[PDB]
Amino acid sequence: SDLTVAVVLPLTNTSYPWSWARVGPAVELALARVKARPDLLPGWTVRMVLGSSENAAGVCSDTAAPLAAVDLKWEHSPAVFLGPGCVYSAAPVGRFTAHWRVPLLTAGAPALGIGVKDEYALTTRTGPSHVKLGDFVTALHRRLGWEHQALVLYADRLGDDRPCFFIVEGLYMRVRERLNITVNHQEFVEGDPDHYPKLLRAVRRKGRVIYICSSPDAFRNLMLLALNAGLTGEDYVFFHLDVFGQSLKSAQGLVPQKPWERGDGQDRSARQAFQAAKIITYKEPDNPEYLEFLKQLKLLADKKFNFTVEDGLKNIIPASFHDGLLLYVQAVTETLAQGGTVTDGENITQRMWNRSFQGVTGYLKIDRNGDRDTDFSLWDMDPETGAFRVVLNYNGTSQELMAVSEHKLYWPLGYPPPDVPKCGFD
Amino acid sequence: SDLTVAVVLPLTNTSYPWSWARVGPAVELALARVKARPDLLPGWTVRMVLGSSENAAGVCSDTAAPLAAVDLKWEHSPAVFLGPGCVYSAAPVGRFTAHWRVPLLTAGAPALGIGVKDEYALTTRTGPSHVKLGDFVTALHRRLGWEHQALVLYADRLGDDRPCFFIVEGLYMRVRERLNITVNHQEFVEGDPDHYPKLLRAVRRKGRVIYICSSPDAFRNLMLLALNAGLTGEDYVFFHLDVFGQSLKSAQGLVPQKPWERGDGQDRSARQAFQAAKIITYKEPDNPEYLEFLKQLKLLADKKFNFTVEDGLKNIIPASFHDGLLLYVQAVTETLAQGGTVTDGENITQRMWNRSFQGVTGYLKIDRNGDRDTDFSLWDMDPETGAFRVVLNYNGTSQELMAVSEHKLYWPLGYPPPDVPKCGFD
Amino acid sequence: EVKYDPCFGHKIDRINHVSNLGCPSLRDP
Ligand SMILES: *[C@@H]1O[C@H](CO)[C@@H](O[C@@H]2O[C@H](CO)[C@@H](O[C@H]3O[C@H](CO)[C@@H](O)[C@H](O[C@H]4O[C@H](CO)[C@@H](O)[C@H](O)[C@@H]4O)[C@@H]3O)[C@H](O)[C@H]2NC(C)=O)[C@H](O)[C@H]1NC(C)=O
Ligand SMILES: *[C@@H]1O[C@H](CO)[C@@H](O[C@@H]2O[C@H](CO)[C@@H](O[C@H]3O[C@H](CO)[C@@H](O)[C@H](O[C@H]4O[C@H](CO)[C@@H](O)[C@H](O)[C@@H]4O)[C@@H]3O)[C@H](O)[C@H]2NC(C)=O)[C@H](O)[C@H]1NC(C)=O
Ligand SMILES: *[C@@H]1O[C@H](CO)[C@@H](O[C@@H]2O[C@H](CO)[C@@H](O[C@H]3O[C@H](CO)[C@@H](O)[C@H](O)[C@@H]3O)[C@H](O)[C@H]2NC(C)=O)[C@H](O)[C@H]1NC(C)=O
Ligand SMILES: *[C@@H]1O[C@H](CO)[C@@H](O[C@@H]2O[C@H](CO)[C@@H](O[C@H]3O[C@H](CO)[C@@H](O)[C@H](O)[C@@H]3O)[C@H](O)[C@H]2NC(C)=O)[C@H](O)[C@H]1NC(C)=O
Ligand SMILES: [Cl-]
Ligand SMILES: [Cl-]
Repeated sequence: SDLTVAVVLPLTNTSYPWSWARVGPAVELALARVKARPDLLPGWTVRMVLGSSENAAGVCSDTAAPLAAVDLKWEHSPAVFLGPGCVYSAAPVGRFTAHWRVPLLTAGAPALGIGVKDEYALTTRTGPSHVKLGDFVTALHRRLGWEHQALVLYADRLGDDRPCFFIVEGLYMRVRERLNITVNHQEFVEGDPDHYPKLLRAVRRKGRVIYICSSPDAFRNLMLLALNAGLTGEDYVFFHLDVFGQSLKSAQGLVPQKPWERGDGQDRSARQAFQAAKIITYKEPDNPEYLEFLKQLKLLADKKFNFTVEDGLKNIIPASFHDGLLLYVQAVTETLAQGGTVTDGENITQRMWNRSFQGVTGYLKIDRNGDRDTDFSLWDMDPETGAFRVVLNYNGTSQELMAVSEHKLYWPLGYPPPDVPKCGFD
Repeated sequence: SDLTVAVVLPLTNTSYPWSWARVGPAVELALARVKARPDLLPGWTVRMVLGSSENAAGVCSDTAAPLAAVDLKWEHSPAVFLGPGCVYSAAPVGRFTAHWRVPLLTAGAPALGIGVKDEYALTTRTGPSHVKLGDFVTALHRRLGWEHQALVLYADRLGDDRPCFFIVEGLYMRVRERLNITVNHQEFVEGDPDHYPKLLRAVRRKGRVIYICSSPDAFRNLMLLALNAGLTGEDYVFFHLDVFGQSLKSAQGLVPQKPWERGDGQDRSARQAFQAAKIITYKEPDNPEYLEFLKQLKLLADKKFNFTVEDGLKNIIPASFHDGLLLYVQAVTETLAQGGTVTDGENITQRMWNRSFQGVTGYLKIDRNGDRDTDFSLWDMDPETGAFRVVLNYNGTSQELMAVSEHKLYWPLGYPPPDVPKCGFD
Repeated sequence: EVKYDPCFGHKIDRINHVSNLGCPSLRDP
């Protein structure tokens, strides 16, 4: 008669895209819509029990999150888990929920290894995966003539969730699964000046198609140095792997978009360099229901959660939690509709998998592996104002690249440069 | 009045050096000696509650073990954990026991990261560590004139505990912590012929002082190929990182020792190549109490555990569990003796740390980091019979190499070859 | 994505990234 949903997310730290101050109101909105719908779990009272994935310091932890999961499993015996979003939190929790045979739902945990559903059984990912970024890069190379060599630089450390490592891992493995071209990869430490001679030297010895996962400021410093070193768009192309658009403002206002602008004196130099730079991001949901959701999410987060939800691509995470939760209730409803129960994790999970669905994020497809197909945008400046705009979109389900607002991928030469130079890299 | 000891080890699989069929009888012997001693925990009845680190397939698990730990912590509220020995089992459990402020004791879990006791608080390691292998390699290079270049090949995969990876990681980090010479490292898959041209090529391009962590058969094949390709002891030296002496028999009988012998036709050629090869192992405890312990462990394992404990270096693990346990009861006894209690993990732990002790393994030192100093032997053939024997010993607490039975490190040239060739490797 | 690699695909635990041995990098603790 009631269905208990265990949540393991950052319940106090509001810095994460999957923070509760931001996923909480989305989930409250979702539950409110289940009530209104007499076709979704009629009469049931969906209950939410919460546990925090964060440690004493407040960051998501490989230890707090699995402990909180066991605590919720024995205190409340839930039918489904929501979260965690951090990779290091989700991997032990996901391994517990697989052993318990309890379905797990998350719009985070994009790492390559959570992709191994034979281990992460009954884990359904309704947000982005990093292998999906490999899909985009693949379609990008095929649809542009780079069949040989690419270089990948990624900032990395220990102490955070190593997001650039897991992004790059996903790109690297999926790209070599599909193209099997030569992809070099080097890890640098952002705050260490020692690494920037090494990087620049690699940029010119290891590739012309170059992908950088890093903070906006580091990507900007590498562009300024590449310019300073005579590395121009007639021969190089630098993709900033900035999936949440940290280097850009909000797509709702803030017209136009100038990531090279910093007010530091180099804004002229930086815009010259950024002519060779393109920015890869997640795609902003374009459908009208997304904008209505944002308005309601902001209202609910300010009122019941004392949090101010700002615009930006990070909001696709709470939107995807919202949509994934509804997708689950539909599966449970259909499962009950054929004699099943709310604890038939396998039946419920297969109803969600290899299925298309309509949510506040618009079209969303769960693939056969149980991971949502992820759409991507490609930004580019026109030489006119130097402002960056979406010129290409990638539909993750059909694997198609389509031009945007009749824009063209700006090339300093007129066409893309080749991944190998005229002679060798030597 | 009674002290609950929680155990998380492989309770059913007997393949592991820390398997319960082997650590069980050692711990039972230890508890019997606590009884007999009116100076250790007088009148207390020490209780053992067991949980299995192993999964459905029977191998030690990053999931079964932390689940087993939580189960024991809430059902029995123990004062101390024993095990796990597997690295992937011991890392989640060690993070749990640090959070619970419960002391953890293990003669396994030698990985570099377990050494970070700010994370693995109250974890005391009474068996070998892989940073201690770095100490030995350092003392070996200093005491032999190799201050430049070394190459490390290690057989690695996914699916097991990746023991060669963690062995090599510890060697690599500690050696560059102390010598900061150039250490190249390449990983191969043992059953894949693709890698052997790659390995041989690296052997001749990347080092003359070469460490191989691998199965005995792989290490033998590499020597046969090195010989076949003109790589002799006048210019190369191959150390097999074989800590448990898998390539050798038992030090009690089986006189003498011929790792190159296989009865396969190549025994003549293999002995030629093995002249260039030396074998690094853990040191067999030499004290008489160790041999008495073996006799009793063997009896107890056959009678109460239906297991047959064969001779070999793997027995230092249950011997070290035995000694670590008594070391702990001493500390608990001293802690009670100054007003403390059996739940004062910090006080108990600091009593065990930076302390020397006498056990069935003989002299054993827990360093300031809470890890036992590890003694290493070095095997070498004399050209006479081609049999390998200990010729050098390493005392991890004094960090000393001392010649063994007046033997000398056999060199085909008369002295060790230089880590760099006459010209460059080119 | 069950392909083998020296750096990528090696479980998710901070124990496998204490040294980034098999991973080309420029750092260490
Ligand atoms: C990214 O690429 C995806 C790859 O195809 C796109 O998917 C497609 O989305 C469309 C809808 O937008 C979907 O269409 C049909 O779906 C129903 C199931 O087959 C079908 O019954 C529908 O038919 C009804 O409605 C139409 C009006 O829409 C009527 O005219 C019809 O007579 C009928 O009554 C509908 O036509 C495709 O099936 C779907 N393709 C796949 C392969 O899933 C995504 O939409 C695209 N996303 C974006 C944002 O561009
Ligand atoms: C590996 O190297 C270690 C580094 O030193 C060696 O450690 C040493 O071990 C000896 C004993 O084996 C130990 O000795 C003295 O230890 C007591 C503490 O200081 C001291 O009270 C003892 O003295 C008593 O007994 C002796 C007889 O042994 C009497 O003659 C004395 O008058 C006294 O009553 C004892 O002399 C060292 O302290 C210890 N060194 C360190 C730095 O800890 C290991 O033994 C060695 N292991 C192996 C297997 O080689
Ligand atoms: C909310 O989460 C934030 C990101 O998850 C977090 O930011 C980060 O804070 C940690 C400290 O917990 C910083 O880390 C350091 O980790 C060790 C811990 O002792 C230090 O020794 C290191 O020197 C290192 O500096 C991160 O650098 C920092 N990162 C970012 C991007 O901010 C917030 O602190 C959390 N806030 C709350 C209130 O919990
Ligand atoms: C006792 O422990 C032994 C060592 O932990 C274990 O050995 C090994 O068994 C595993 C299977 O559990 C083999 O592994 C494989 O793993 C996947 C599982 O899907 C396969 O798809 C792979 O192809 C791979 O072959 C190991 O290779 C094997 N290793 C060794 C050295 O024996 C025993 O099986 C355990 N025995 C019992 C009774 O539990
Ligand atoms: Cl999380
Ligand atoms: Cl174990």
